Amino acid sequence: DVQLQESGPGLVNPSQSLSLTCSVTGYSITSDYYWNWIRQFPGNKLEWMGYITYDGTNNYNPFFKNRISITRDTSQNQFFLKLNSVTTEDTATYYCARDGRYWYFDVWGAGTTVTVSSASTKGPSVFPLAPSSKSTSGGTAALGCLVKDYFPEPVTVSWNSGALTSGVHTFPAVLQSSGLYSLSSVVTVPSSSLGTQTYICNVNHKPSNTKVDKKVEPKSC
Amino acid sequence: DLSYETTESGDTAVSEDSYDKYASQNTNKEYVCDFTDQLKPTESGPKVKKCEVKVNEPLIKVKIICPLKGSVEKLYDNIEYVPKKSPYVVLTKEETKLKEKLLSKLIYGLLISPTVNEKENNFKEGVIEFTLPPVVHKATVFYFICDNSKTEDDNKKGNRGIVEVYVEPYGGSL
Amino acid sequence: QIVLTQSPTLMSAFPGEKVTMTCSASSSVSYMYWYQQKPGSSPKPWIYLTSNLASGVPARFSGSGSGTSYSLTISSMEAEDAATYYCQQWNNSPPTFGAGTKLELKRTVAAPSVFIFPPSDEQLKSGTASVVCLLNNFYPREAKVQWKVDNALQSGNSQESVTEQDSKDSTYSLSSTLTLSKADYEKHKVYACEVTHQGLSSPVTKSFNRGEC
Amino acid sequence: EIVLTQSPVTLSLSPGERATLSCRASLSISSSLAWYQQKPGQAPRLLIYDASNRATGIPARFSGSGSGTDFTLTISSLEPEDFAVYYCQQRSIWPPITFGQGTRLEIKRTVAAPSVFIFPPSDEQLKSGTASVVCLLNNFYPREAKVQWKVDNALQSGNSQESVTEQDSKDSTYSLSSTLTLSKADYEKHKVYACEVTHQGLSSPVTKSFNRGEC
Amino acid sequence: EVQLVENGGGLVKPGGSLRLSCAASGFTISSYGMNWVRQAPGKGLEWVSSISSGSTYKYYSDSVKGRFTISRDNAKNSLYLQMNTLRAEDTAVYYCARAPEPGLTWFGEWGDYWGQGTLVTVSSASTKGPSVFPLAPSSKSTSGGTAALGCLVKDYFPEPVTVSWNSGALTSGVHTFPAVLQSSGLYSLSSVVTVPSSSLGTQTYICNVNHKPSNTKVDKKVEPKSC
Repeated sequence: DVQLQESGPGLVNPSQSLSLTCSVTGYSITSDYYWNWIRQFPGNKLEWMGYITYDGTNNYNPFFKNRISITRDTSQNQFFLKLNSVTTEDTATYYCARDGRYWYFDVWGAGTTVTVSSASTKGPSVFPLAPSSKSTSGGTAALGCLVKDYFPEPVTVSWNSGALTSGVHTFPAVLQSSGLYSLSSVVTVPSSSLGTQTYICNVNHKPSNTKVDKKVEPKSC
Repeated sequence: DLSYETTESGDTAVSEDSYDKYASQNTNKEYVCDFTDQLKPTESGPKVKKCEVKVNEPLIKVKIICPLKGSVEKLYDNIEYVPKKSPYVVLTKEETKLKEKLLSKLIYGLLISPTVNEKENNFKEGVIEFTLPPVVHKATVFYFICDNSKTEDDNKKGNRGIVEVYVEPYGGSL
Repeated sequence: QIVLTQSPTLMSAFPGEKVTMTCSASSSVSYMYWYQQKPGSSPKPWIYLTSNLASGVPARFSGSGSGTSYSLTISSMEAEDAATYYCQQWNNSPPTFGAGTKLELKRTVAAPSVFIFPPSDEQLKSGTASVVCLLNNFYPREAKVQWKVDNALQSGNSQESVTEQDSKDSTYSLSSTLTLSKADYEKHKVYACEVTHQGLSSPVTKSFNRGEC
Repeated sequence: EIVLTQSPVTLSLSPGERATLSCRASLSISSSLAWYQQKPGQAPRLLIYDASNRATGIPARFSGSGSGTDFTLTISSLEPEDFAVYYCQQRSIWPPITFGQGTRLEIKRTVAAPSVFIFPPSDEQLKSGTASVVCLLNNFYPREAKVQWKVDNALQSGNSQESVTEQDSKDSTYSLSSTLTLSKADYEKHKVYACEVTHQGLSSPVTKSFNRGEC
Repeated sequence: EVQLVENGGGLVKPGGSLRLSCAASGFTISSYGMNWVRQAPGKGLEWVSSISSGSTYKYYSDSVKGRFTISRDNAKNSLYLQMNTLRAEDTAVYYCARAPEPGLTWFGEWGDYWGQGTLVTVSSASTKGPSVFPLAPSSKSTSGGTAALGCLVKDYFPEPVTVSWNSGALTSGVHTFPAVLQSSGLYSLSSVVTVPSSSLGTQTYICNVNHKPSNTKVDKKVEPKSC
């Protein structure tokens, strides 16, 4: 089994060059396969970008005109995507993939979101949401926390540092007019048992390198 | 990972560039060399029928038909298909000599079905067949040889058949 | 640039039901490839060489076609098979992809639970007031959310967000964020959230009073 | 060279009948045979290609068949426009590509006895220095007719050359011309010249005579 | 509509040379293999040569190779044959034929359309006009309307000729026999007509002959003799 990986430059401003690394383990990059890059536009089509062969030969998508390089470091089992002169349309989730047996894409990497904006990378704010009860509770309660003003996306949101694995409710990000992303995460609990677990809202922002942990405690309505 | 140092001249028969030369029968995306009748013995001297398969398109299927030993009474009693492992093993020209090469390392991406029809894709069953890939990077020419010259009936000797497959590059972007 | 036009753009099926998806190439291709992408994952490869299936794929899955017409048929729709399916050709370079056919699982039972969350006191100290309205465990995806401030409609100051389908129960969740400043928030007391949804018996109004509640 | 022999060499048949034509190959060619019609002094015309597929605009009565050595053109019900010479051709083992030698279709008629005419040389022909005496057979069926020249009741050979017309479109008969070529030094040294016609519609062989000079 | 027209045939003395052309009309030649077939007078058809599109593969008979060269202009829609060092064996009518593209297996509608024919005569005998001598019906004085008369065309080269009666007004009961080659190498034929025997005085008969080599037109009257 072959495993692929993609490196992590999440934000490039436009009119700059974009470089990405696909790291391979488990199989030698110079034996028998073709080594592709595929982008995925947001919730959208795939554009096959290119490959470098075992031999070193290059074959690129002709929509890109003498602006991309796919190269390789054989001693590190790595191949590299170099897209010059990026624009805001070039914002996409990028994947590397070993060739299929003949002319498809069998083994895929995990993928990397690269957002392209002429903006400053900012850290999130976490504001608590408590189970103050109103009518039609159902005999149960729900609590949560709000992430505001982070740039760029993604973040990883966990409850009690991963010691709460059941009930997966994290909302997708929305962009405000400021240009800063915002999302929220929720958990459902029984309403008579609010002081048993200590609900921690654990947020990691990997571009602005932010670690926020917030406790959620109930209110007096 | 199976090859040998066979050496073939391209013609062990005495004829040299007085070969009868022909192109394949290219219907739609199938280019066919059909040696069923042009190899059975007519004139007393063996002559050489060469079949040329020139390809510059993606996904051209190439089918080569050589007749088996004794599928008709008396006419093909001593046929030789070289390379025996073909379509997996082909011949390429090495300085006025023909030597075996692995086809899958030669053209990457080449589509070879294990059974040509229901029977195995080998000249043992009498037809070989392969489909050329969407991207071919360097121009490649390779050879298949099917020989009826050893066969003699009524003091007439059969003809010798060569397939030359010439692929021009396509798919390239550079 | 061979144009693969995948139809339908979206579909919803019951479990057990048979589903066929199509892909229309703009010219003659000799073989079609197919992939499944679940959200938050790689596109695993499902069909190669129009008929062959990559290992790790159930035998109910099928691919078929010729010419310009290709299709994917599932004989038994299951919960696991709910993802988006892409076609790909490589008849000639460059390999192109279709836009995808999004597949969903259909559950009649809807139990929406609406929970309301006021802005934090720390947020109000920051000069900001974002009010959160939450919709839980509901199906279908259509629900209209309206904000009212002392019985008055809001004209484009709220933005909402929809989750994807949960794998456990095939239900959804929705959030509505009202983003506000401080001076127009603390000059009103009573706030209300409006849920109009097809699975409700009456449209749910939920209120709170500022500061005291 | 694959040699293709075609039988029968001449076939006689009334219209509205089934007509089967046989093409035989030296060495079992693989059904590459074509079948052509040719009328007198005209371009050939393709009837059946690939031994069993008929050509576009060739009638449905023409049907090719066969395999290996033996191939067969079948014309299922004859018409007057079907009477012509026919050729098979192989392209299985080639170069060269080879033809048959031909098969005639005449029309079958009720038997017609020849009208026998003998013609003296002209006097201007005698003054040019050569002398041709002509025997004509008109409107007879079948094509086979024996003509003998007799000079003073004695058989002479090798001075004669003959030619036969095509079939008439409605009489379905033929005509025959036989020329006795001599010199004036050999012609003026004789008396009586005669034509002997042996034909099926004649009951005894018809002699037509000529006396020199006076008549 | 769809035509194949040859020109270029002729009488060349033996060992001579001659270029033959086939011009097509109504279809594109480029997707078609093109061929030449000859037919000597009184025998079947015999293949001369074949050429592929463009000219990548050209093929000849054994008797014409070395002497003859085949070629093609796709843009002019034309096929051409160059015939050198000619023999009297080469005397024939030469036809071109369209075919599907040649292969190891030439399976198709070969000879879908054929040319008109051109005549190539190879003999030493120089082109001579005919001599017309009448054959009179005076011996055929039999009652009941049975008379035959004619005129003899002798010692002309090369073929063809046209023999017409009353400048074209007598076509019925007329038999023109095929020409035959003499020991001299020239040609002879005769034309005969059956008329009613009562029409020998009042109706009079012209033998109009045109021999298109050397522009030879001779009209000769056919008159009865004394017995």
